Amino acid sequence: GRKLLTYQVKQGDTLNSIAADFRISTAALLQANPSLQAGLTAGQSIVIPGLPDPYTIPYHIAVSIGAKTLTLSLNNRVMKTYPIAVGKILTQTPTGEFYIINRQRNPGGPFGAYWLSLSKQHYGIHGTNNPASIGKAVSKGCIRMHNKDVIELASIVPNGTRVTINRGS
Repeated sequence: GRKLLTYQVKQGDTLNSIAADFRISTAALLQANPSLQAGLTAGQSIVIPGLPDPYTIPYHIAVSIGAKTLTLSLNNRVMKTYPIAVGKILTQTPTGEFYIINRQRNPGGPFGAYWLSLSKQHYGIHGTNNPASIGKAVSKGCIRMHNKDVIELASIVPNGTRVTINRGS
């Protein structure tokens, strides 16, 4: 067996939402969790195929809303911290504990040499071509970084790494 990343359902989650959120297939999420098709359960752990275990990962990321920052730690111990951007969509969760689902290396467009996808659709870490929006709070746009920084995380941390969206202070 493989060490994969789990999800704990909230009351009224959707199979196809989580397959949109983790950029997976509901057919694969049903493949990993035959219970989902039948119905959903709040607090039900459902796994994400293709996405490994965050607790095998040596790094941890802390996203501070109140600061607009991204902390790259190693074994909980901070290595670095990169500036990032937060849209009003992240402001919703005061705990925002999430996980990098997978990555998209240089798309080509302004998406900041990379698009590292998060466990929630709008919760996502990517680069930009307008760096002066970095460190800032934006209307909706998801957590933007700088190109060399979004490529850092992309080379340093693997998928499954936990990105903690904290309102902070």
